[PDB]
Amino acid sequence: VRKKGLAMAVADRAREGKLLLVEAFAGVNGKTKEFLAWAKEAGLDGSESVLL
Amino acid sequence: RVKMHVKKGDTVLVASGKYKGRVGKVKEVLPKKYAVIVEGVNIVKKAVRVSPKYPQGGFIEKEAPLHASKVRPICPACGKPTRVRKKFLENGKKIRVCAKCGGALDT
Amino acid sequence: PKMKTHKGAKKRVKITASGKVVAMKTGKRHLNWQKSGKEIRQKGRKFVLAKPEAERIKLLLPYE
RNA sequence: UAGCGGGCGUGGAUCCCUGGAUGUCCGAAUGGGGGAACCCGGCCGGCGGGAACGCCGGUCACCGCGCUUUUUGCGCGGGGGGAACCUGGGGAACUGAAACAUCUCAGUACCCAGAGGAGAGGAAAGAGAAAUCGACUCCCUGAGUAGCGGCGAGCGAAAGGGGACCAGCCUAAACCGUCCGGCUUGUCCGGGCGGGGUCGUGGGGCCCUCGGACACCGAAUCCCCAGCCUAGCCGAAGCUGUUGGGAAGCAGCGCCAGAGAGGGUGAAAGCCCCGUAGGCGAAAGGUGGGGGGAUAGGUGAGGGUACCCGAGUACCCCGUGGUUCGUGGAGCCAUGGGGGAAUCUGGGCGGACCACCGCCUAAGGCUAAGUACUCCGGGUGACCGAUAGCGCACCAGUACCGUGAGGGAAAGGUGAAAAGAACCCCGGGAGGGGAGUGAAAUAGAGCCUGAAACCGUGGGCUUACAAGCAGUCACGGCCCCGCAAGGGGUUGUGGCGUGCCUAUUGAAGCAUGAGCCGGCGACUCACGGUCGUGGGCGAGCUUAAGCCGUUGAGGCGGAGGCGUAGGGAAACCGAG
RNA sequence: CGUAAGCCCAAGGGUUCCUACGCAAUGGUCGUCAGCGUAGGGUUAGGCGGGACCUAAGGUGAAGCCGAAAGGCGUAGCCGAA
Repeated sequence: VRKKGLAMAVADRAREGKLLLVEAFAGVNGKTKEFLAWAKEAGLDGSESVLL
Repeated sequence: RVKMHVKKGDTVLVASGKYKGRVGKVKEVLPKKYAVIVEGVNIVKKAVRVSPKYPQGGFIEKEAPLHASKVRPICPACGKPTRVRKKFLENGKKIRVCAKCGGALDT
Repeated sequence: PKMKTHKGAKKRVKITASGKVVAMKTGKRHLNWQKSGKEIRQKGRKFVLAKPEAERIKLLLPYE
C-alpha cells in the first residue's frame, strides 16, 4: 500500500515533470550563494519548494 | 550570571520612539530590569510639596529610566552594531567595520 | 483484553463449515428400559439452530 | 521592593563554579533525663578574685564482627531517610459466580522486614523426544492454545521459533603438612591456618609411566588516559521616507545564511536586543573499563588401587504449598511430624506403578549485562488555560475545621513606562469636583477585556367596574425613522388558549425536581470480536518484538497469523 | 447584688495589661469610647512556686522470659504528683 504511495507520489510529480536528476552540482561547496546562482541556472525562482 | 546584554558605559543614541533618533549622557545602567538612562525619558513628577525635600510647590523631575534594547551603539560612522576581539592582553569589542568600543582607558 | 473463548461451548458442540452450529440430541442417561430402540437409534445426533448464532459468538477465537 | 541611611568597586567588585572552613538547640540522638527543640551530671585542658557559683573545649549510648594478657582498650562496621520501582515473612473483604460455602476478586489492597540504582535471579540431580537442547533474566511469539474447573463463573501454563544482552567462578570431601586443645599415648578425638581439588562422552585423590617447559589464556580487581556533566566563550546582514502614542508595519533600494528555532523590543523583524546553526572551554570536583599496563589467577595423556564427591540429608509415610493442575489415574518442585540410607552396581528425573531406554549430579556460597521505577536534570506536545491544569501560577501543606489520625481551600493582568495624581476646593476624615500624568484615567490602583441575573435616574406607551400560564390573530389609538407606499415600540377592545421536565394506563394538575442568572457537568479509550463499508494485493494476504535511520523520515526485519478440506470422540481416512 | 454580681488561689489564654495617637472595619445602633488598629513601654527572686531532693498507682526499662515480623511481658536502674 504505502509503497504505491511513494511511487504514486513521485508518479504524480513525474506526471507533471518537476523533478531534476543532476549527477552532481555546480554549487559543490557549502554556500547559499552558489546554490542561489545554480537556482538561477535551474530557474527555481523564489516561489517553489524543495522536497529536495 | 551570564547577564550579558549589550549597552555599557559610554554615550549613545536613541532608536525607540518617544525621543527616537536622539542622543544623551553616560547612560548610568540600572539594572537587570533591562533599564538604561541616557537623557531620553524626561518627565515632570509630582512629589508632595512637603517642606523638607520640597519647597512651596515641588513638581519637578529629570532622568526617568527606559528599556535597554531600545538603544544602539554609534561609531565614528553612523550607528552600526558591535563586535568583540581579543588583544592578547585584554578584550576589545569595536563596531561593525569600525574600530573602538568602550575601551578608551588604554584598551 | 483478548476474548476468553468458552470451554464448555467447544466441549459439547460444533459449528460445521457453514456457520451452522451442529451437535447433540438431549435426553439419554436415565432413559432406557421402557425406551423403544426407535429413539435410542434417534438419540444418535441432532442439529440445533437460531440461538446457536449466539453460540457461534461463544467459541470465537479458535472457531471449532 | 523601597525607604533614615552608609559603604562598594577595572590594586577588578556583586555574581555564578569547584574545594574547605564555618554551623548554636532538636531530630536514629548517642552522658543521662525528657511533655522534640529543654533540663541535669561525671570526667582530663582551660576562664574569671575564682574552692564556694558560672562558662568553654575534650570525652562518657547500646548492637554486631575480629583481635587483645578472659582482665583494658584498639580495630572495621551497625541505628535513620527515601516518589515510585524490588526480594522475602504475613494477608484480606466488598465483589464475580446474578443467591452462597468449593471456586472468585487475589496472593491484589494493606502490615512488617530487608537490600539498591537496582532488585531477585542465575551454571541444570534442568529440558524434551528429535539420538535435539545447552547460565539467569526482559520484549514478541506460540496462545487464550495444553489443561485446571460447583467441568460453572471463569482461571490460564511450559517446550519450541524470533529478537535483547551476553559470564562465568570460588569453597566442603578424599591426600598432606604447620600451630593449638584435650587425652580411655594413640600410627590420637576437635578448632585455625597451609597447599591440594571442583567434574557428567564422569571429575578429584595415591603411587606410577608417556615429558614437561621459556609458555598459552587473562580478570568483575588497583592505576593511566581519551571521554562525559558542575562555571562559561565566540557567533554571519540596514538605511531613508511614511501614517501612527508607538514602528518591526507600508513604500524604495539591499545585505546574511552550515545559522529564516523561539523569546523580547511601546504593533506584526533573519539584519534593534538576548539568541541561532556552527564551533571552542575546567586550576579544582565528580564521573569513567570508552581505550590501556599490570596483579590474584586459569591450560595435559595413560595404568591399577578403590580413599572422595555436600546427612537428619536423599528416599517412605502422614499433613501441605507451588505449577494451569480445586486430590484427580497425580507426578515434578519446595517443606511441617514421624520413620530413617548409600559415593558411581549411591544415585534424582522423563506425570501413579514396573521392565527398559535416555537425561541430569542435588542435600555449600558469590556473579555484570539485557528489565523495572521516576524524587530529580534536560528536551518535546494536533497538552491545560486561573471553576481548566498538581489540591496551590498568587506568601499552601498556609488560613480554617478536628481531641487526634485527618480533611482541606479561597485569591493571577493599571500602564510601553510609576509618569501611580504635587495645587486648590467641599469634607471631621471617607470620597468626590477643576487642574495636571499618559495613545487611552472608558487604564485611577484587587484598575485588561466586564457579558447574565441584579438594584436604580430619566424618557416614550398604557393602566383605578375589573376574574388572569400572561400569550397569539385582527382591528384600533398613542409615540419615533421613512419621499411615498411601507416599518418600530407600546396597549383599548374582542376572537381564541390546562406552564416545563420527569414519571404514566393517564397530568394543567392538589405526583415529581428547578428562586434567579453564570460557569462546570454525562456515551471514551485500549485490546479481542462480528458485521458493513472506502481501499491494496489477490490463490494468497500481512508481519510482532527488534536492527539501522530520522528530528517531527522511512526502511529493514516472513519469527508468527488468517487463507488452501473436511469429516470422526479417537486412531485415521479423505471430496469424502 | 453583696456565700456576690465582691476578693485570693489554680488550671487554662498566650501580651488582651499601662500610655499616647486614632474610627475605615471588630461591639447585635451609635461611639470622640474599648478586652479594636497602631507605636514606645511593663513581667526582676538563695527564704513563694519548680527543678540540679523523695516516692505513690502508673510509666519506663540492662537482665530475664516469650512471640512469623512490627513486637509482648519485664528485674535492677531511671521518669512520674496539684
